[PDB]
Amino acid sequence: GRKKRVPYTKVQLKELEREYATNKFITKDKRRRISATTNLSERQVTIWFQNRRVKEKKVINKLKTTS
DNA sequence: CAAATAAAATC
DNA sequence: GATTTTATTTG
Repeated sequence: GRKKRVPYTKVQLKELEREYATNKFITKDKRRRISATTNLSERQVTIWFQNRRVKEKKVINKLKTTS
């Protein structure tokens, strides 16, 4: 546990981290691959990529134990 | 495309 | 209420 709000599909996040770790961002042909697998509309696939950038920032902020 | 705060949702 | 995780957002 140890979490607040719930996320979407673990498969989506997993593949998101996968492609993200490959470089940072990918082409439309690659995003479409993820979209077809997550049943997304392509557009939101690119949004989640940007969201991943703030995700890591949140982790670094938590790794402080100042509260 | 990128950094992200709002914002909802769980606690 | 606090944290966390996405959508709306402008550069």
